[PDB]
Amino acid sequence: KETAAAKFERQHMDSSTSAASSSNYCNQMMKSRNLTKDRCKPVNTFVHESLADVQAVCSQKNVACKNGQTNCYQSYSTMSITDCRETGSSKYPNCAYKTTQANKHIIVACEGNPYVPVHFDASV
Ligand SMILES: [Cl-]
Ligand SMILES: [Cl-]
Ligand SMILES: [Cl-]
Ligand code: NA
Repeated sequence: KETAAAKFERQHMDSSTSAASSSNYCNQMMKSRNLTKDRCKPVNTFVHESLADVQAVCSQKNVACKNGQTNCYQSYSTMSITDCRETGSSKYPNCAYKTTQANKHIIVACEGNPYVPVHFDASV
């Protein structure tokens, strides 16, 4: 039974690479983080920064989340991210993703003690 903070780490952290360098990055990572078990997760973002740097965003700019909650934070600096989105020809169990690498600010929702990211809201 996964904690919220651990689920965020599993779904969104990839510190082992600086950037996606291949069109198959999302296919490989969505499978290896178990995001294609039972269903293809339609959209998921991976962040290529240290866990510490992502946790620090919870002390940066406080903004609204898309759902109206006020525990979201926008990173002051841009970060290396990869957006993974299912293509039109994706169909479980053969999930297929488009990989889009970018450098953008991240917006995360933070909760708990320690106060850490639990939800990825958006990138800008
Ligand atoms: Cl897992
Ligand atoms: Cl996401
Ligand atoms: Cl402010
Ligand atoms: Na948690």
